[PDB]
Amino acid sequence: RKTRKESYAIYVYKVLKQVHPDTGISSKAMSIMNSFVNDVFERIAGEASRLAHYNKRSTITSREIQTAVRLLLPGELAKHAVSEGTKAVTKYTSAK
Amino acid sequence: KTRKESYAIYVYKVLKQVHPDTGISSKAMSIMNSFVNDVFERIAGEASRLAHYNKRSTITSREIQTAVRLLLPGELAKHAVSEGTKAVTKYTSA
Amino acid sequence: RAKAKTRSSRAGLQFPVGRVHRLLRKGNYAERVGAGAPVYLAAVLEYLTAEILELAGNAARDNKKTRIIPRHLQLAVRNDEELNKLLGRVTIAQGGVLPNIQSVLLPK
Amino acid sequence: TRAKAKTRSSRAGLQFPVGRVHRLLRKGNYAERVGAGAPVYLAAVLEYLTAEILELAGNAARDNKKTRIIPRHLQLAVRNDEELNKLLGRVTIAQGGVLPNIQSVLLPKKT
Amino acid sequence: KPHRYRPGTVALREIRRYQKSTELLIRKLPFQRLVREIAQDFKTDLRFQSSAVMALQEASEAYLVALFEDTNLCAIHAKRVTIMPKDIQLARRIRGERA
Amino acid sequence: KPHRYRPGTVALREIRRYQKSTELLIRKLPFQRLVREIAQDFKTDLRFQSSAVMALQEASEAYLVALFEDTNLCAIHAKRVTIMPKDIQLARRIRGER
Amino acid sequence: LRDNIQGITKPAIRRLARRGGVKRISGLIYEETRGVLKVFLENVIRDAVTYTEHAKRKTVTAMDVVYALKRQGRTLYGFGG
Amino acid sequence: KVLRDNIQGITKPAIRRLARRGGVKRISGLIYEETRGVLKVFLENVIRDAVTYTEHAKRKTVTAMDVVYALKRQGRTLYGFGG
Ligand SMILES: [Cl-]
Ligand SMILES: [Cl-]
Ligand SMILES: [Cl-]
Repeated sequence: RKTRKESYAIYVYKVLKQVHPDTGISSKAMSIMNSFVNDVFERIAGEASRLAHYNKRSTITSREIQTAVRLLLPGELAKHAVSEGTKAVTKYTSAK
Repeated sequence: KTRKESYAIYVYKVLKQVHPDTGISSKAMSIMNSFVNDVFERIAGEASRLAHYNKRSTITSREIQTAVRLLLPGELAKHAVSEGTKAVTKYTSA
Repeated sequence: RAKAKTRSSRAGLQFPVGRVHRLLRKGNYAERVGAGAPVYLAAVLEYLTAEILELAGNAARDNKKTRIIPRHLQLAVRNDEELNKLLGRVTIAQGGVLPNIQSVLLPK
Repeated sequence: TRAKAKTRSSRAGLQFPVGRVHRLLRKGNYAERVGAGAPVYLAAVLEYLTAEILELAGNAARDNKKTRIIPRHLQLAVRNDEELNKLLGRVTIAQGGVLPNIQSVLLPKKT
Repeated sequence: KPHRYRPGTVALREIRRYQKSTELLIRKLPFQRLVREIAQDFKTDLRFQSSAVMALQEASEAYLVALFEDTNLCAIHAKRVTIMPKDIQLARRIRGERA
Repeated sequence: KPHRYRPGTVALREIRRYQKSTELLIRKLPFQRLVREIAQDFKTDLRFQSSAVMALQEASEAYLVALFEDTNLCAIHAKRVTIMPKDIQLARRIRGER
Repeated sequence: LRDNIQGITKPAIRRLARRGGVKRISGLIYEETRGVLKVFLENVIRDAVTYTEHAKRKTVTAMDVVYALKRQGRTLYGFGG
Repeated sequence: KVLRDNIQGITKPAIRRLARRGGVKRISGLIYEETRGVLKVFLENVIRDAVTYTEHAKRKTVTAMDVVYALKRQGRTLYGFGG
């Protein structure tokens, strides 16, 4: 008996505490957030893979994920996610 | 110029095999090429998803068979499974 | 030293098993791709192309024509029920729609 | 090696794992090569969407005077926002129901 | 002496009560029997996880609630407040499910 | 006075005539101007292949014809033969694009 | 083994329609709704059993129904994913 | 020159022809403005996606392949121009 099914449960809880520090979450709602993360993940990685096949490329970089987000998120949600992502890639490429 | 590949002569071959006197225009040839590319991508997509679901990395005839049984509705699925199993027998016993 | 028998002819098919196989390899679907998979998939694609070009030659015959136009593919797919189920969310260019007139709009 | 093992999540100032996202982009059969800006950016996007939805869900939990987010609160959080409704219009959230929407002509004429 | 309401008020009261609740409205065991009956015509001796039948029920009730939403919009559009199989057929036709 | 038809007969005649035809019903050049106008609000100085604008026109006319089919079904359902923006909004609402 | 579609009762279809916002329900609704529900369940269980066949199993997991509903464009959250 | 008022280029007889192909017998007057609105929002979504595909392709000319990929992505697969 040794099998660990991976999840995003601790990370959803950490982001919840970093947003609502006094509000908890049930395990059913945790499963719904886990499947939402898995779903959106598959959508963006799907669109990125499709784009890479379209443009005769084999390397998925931040630009492919960026235009996949600009496709998949509706408008201002896409603008906020492209800003947050470019901010985190800026912080990543110039860190310790 | 880089050669843009197509299924055009193969559509013409199967058309002669089903209508020896009837021709086809080039725009209808483009529509048939796009249908073939589309259904190809659909079946290979669903089959890749099937292989990923079952923690496998090898696409065999069974993954394509289950993808065809998902995507084609009913009798198209049954006749394509029949024709495909026929051709896989004809391939493995040649 | 052997006769280069193609896998299409080996499987009794017409669509290229080599091109299907290298698109299953290039297309980033899995790590390994068999031979029964592109044989079976070429068979399925050949059968669907056969059925649609059959119905399209039929609609060309009905229109007294020997050259399949987009409209004939349109009629071939949309007059069949299961091809309509397959291509319900699919637009065929230069095809239009079926000649469908509702009953209440006709004059009595 | 002799170095402090700083994770790529903290290196990017994020919370979602860049390593797990990166090995799912590798295992998921999307391309031959997968960069580092791609899982960093994708962890950022996923963290932002999870943040916004858990934010609206904590808001709907507050409105319902509760400190535990239930499925119904995720349902209200997504369906009362317009862009999350555009994102998940073809998506069913279990144990959520629908919005309390009553049409105007079905109401009695209280005039 | 016996009190009786008008139809619209208890109807709207039930609309409010069930749009507030989240529980499954179809009972568990007859839905399970329906699922086994439909499954029977595909493969004999099929088994089901409990969460599988719960997932089927969640999606089936959500689908029928969206269907009745569109059906109510068809009824209201036709200057009615009573849904009809006309309205269900119009809804499924516009959604593209008539097949 | 000269000959004049009933409305229903020329209406049904046009319904028959255009359901048989396959050509593009929107003119090419004002649709192209509309496409450039809508594109303008995304990037200045955008270029377009001819087949791209033809593809846009094929898909736009097919979309609007499916829209008028659902709109006609909404009209007929409401015991009417006249399509209305009520019917267009009902169609788009049930299809899920509202 | 034939009255299982009648297990979807007239109160249960009425509760569903109340959640959908329906004020008045004609009598011809209920058989039609049983029919439509049966057709939806036919498509979903057909796909899920196909997925079970591909896994060479005898039980239908919840992941199979999730994958089926996801294939049919009705994504369901809260059962794995 | 900034292009303006091109939605009126979708003329009233063209909308009537589209209605005839859809089987419509009788057409009210607000149909034309509503239809220009719906076609405008449709072309907004489709041209938005096609422009996005152009942006990522490091180009400035919207190809037919971009519009095909866009329509296909939105669940309306267009045949005749590739895919
Ligand atoms: Cl194989
Ligand atoms: Cl990068
Ligand atoms: Cl009726």
